[PDB]
Amino acid sequence: MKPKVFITREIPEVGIKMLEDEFEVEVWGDEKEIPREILLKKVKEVDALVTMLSERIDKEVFENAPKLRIVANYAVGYDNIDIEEATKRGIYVTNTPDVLTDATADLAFALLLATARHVVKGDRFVRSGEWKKRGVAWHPKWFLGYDVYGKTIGIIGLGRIGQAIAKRAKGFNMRILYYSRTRKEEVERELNAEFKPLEDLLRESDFVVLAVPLTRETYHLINEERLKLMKKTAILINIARGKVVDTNALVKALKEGWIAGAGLDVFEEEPYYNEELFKLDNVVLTPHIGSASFGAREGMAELVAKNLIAFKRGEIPPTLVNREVIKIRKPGF
Amino acid sequence: MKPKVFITREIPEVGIKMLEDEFEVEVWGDEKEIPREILLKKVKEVDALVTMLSERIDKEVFENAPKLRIVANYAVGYDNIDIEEATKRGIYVTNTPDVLTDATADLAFALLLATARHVVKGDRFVRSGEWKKRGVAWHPKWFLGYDVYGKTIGIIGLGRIGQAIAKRAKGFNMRILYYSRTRKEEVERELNAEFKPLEDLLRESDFVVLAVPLTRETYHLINEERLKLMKKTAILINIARGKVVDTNALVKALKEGWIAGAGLDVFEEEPYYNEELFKLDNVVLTPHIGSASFGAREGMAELVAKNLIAFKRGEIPPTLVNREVIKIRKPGF
Ligand SMILES: NC(=O)c1ccc[n+]([C@@H]2O[C@H](COP(=O)([O-])OP(=O)(O)OC[C@H]3O[C@@H](n4cnc5c(N)ncnc54)[C@H](OP(=O)(O)O)[C@@H]3O)[C@@H](O)[C@H]2O)c1
Ligand SMILES: NC(=O)c1ccc[n+]([C@@H]2O[C@H](COP(=O)([O-])OP(=O)(O)OC[C@H]3O[C@@H](n4cnc5c(N)ncnc54)[C@H](OP(=O)(O)O)[C@@H]3O)[C@@H](O)[C@H]2O)c1
Repeated sequence: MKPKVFITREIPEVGIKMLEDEFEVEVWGDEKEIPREILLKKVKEVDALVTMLSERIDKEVFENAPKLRIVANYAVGYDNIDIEEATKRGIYVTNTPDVLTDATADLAFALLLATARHVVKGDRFVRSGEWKKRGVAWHPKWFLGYDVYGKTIGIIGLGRIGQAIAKRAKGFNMRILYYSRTRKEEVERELNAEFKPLEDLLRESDFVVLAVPLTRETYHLINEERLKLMKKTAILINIARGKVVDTNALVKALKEGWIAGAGLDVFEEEPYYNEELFKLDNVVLTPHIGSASFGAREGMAELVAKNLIAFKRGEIPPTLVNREVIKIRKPGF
Repeated sequence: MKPKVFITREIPEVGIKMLEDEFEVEVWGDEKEIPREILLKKVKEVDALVTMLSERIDKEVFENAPKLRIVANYAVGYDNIDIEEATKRGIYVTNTPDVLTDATADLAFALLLATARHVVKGDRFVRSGEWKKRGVAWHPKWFLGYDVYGKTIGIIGLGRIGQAIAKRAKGFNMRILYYSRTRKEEVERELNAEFKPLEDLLRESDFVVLAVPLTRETYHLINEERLKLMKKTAILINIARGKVVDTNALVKALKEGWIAGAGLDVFEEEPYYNEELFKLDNVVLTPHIGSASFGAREGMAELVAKNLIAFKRGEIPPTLVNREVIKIRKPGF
């Protein structure tokens, strides 16, 4: 365990342990993210880093770290890392794909059903005591929500997570429309998902679920204009990234009935608070917990430990994001 | 439009109209259940009646009802009608089956997922501004919920709804197990469901969903004994009837920790208030909104009328609950 590695947050012990035997591990104890200052300090002698999607690994971080040769992102997304810069510096950047697919997929559908049926609102009605108080028990017109079975779901970004969401959608016998960068005949037939241009999908879909990474090409992909294309009774689910949606536009689309409601797990700024958004009833919110499942986090901690260790052994990491960096340097310390 | 029909509550316009040209309709207009007396008074010269769950239609009601010949229940469950006496008095009783099947199955899953993933508690942490306030964006051990995909779902009651819940589960690649009055080969194969002893189903399921009618046999089917039998990590979902569960035992099983959580749509008293339960964070509650979907309450409405409009024409109601009554008297007024 000669190599040094800093882990920016308390991850599953199963992972730390695995590293304890090949690396000299240091871990950030405090619950709240590591201060930007304190971070540029720790990375001084480290050879590898295990970062959260919260840390901004930009050039500054790279500069204040001469021995850093691999950064293991404890997440599947990496928009919080300066990939290109890292590749030029011969630095390997890994993420944790697959191991968290079902966790995220399950939550999307949780937000879809909950948002379409008023679970979160009804619960407040029952819990608070207002249900008892009002005296009425069961009314023919209360809490009317949207059907989900047999309806049309539109998946934007048919990758690992998106495909998972389509499988669950098959249980509900929904019609599956999807918009992604390419058409994968093999996937389409298997899940029976029909490709359609984003404008058609947002026009025909009863549920629109975002499963794309955050890129310059997906930034605010869902804007005011796009929201208008949507049915007044459609719902928008976002377990992707906050910035993929123009929050101001959404609040408007909601407050003005352009769409029925929205279920959000990700926000443009985290933690997040928005009085006008949070005031709505046809909105379901969750603190970025897409992957908050016992299995997912466990498998994430293991995958992270796998990459670094493979690296130590001069092996091409299992889940390397920037493969081009392979030619700019060799894996090792 | 000679026949007279009293409708206990305001239900979808589509129904009131279909009958409008076949019956002399009167619609109780208060959101709260009709008081005992007022109901007794109103049911004097009524030839038909449209009731809601909450309406306790016993012999006392049949007495003040000299012209009552049919009772259409705006619901699929009829544990609120003294069927025996109904038959004895030659009164036909119909319900609204199937039309609300998917609406209820959907919610069953809304609950299963929302309970398994702290959706209700997440929305609170986030919505109240408590998330921003705490200043921590994302932590590897926050809101860890239970995986669902690939897990075992045990369905108590494999009827129209319980089967709809199985299909839904196929979408999450769940291992389907069910306990029910009778094994149905045709259905088992189709859904790939395995019949199992109630005792086994409760020891092997990660999720237990109740979908049985309320009967002398099902009263408190789930009690302290059975609760204890469930996995310490299992979740109980009840969209059947409140009385099928021993509320007090569940509270304990939750606090004590015999099981992980419960999503309840129905209770022993409705409206319901229980300080002890309502203070648990591993319990998701909804005001008995199982069939509250536009299409459902809509279809249910057309069926009620459909049954009444066919009876008037001297025909056996499409969804007659008591077939035994066809003999005790023919169809008609
Ligand atoms: N809420 C949570 O806790 C949580 C958990 C996990 C992930 N996430 C977020 O959601 C994402 C899920 O991605 P994944 O794990 O499924 O990775 P993935 O398999 O790479 O999926 C990404 C999909 O988006 C497509 N895509 C990319 N840019 C696009 C564009 N401009 N227009 C249309 N489609 C585009 C990709 O197409 P190609 O095949 O051409 O690349 C691919 O189909 C993560 O990257 C992260 O941002 C959130
Ligand atoms: N929460 C809501 O808003 C909502 C909405 C609709 C319905 N519900 C509830 O759901 C119930 C069932 O609806 P459904 O359409 O599924 O009716 P169903 O199909 O007639 O009944 C479902 C199954 O329950 C089984 N069963 C009955 N007693 C049993 C017992 N003691 N042990 C094991 N299995 C038993 C029946 O067996 P058999 O095949 O032998 O009959 C049937 O297979 C309704 O009565 C109502 O209480 C709730």
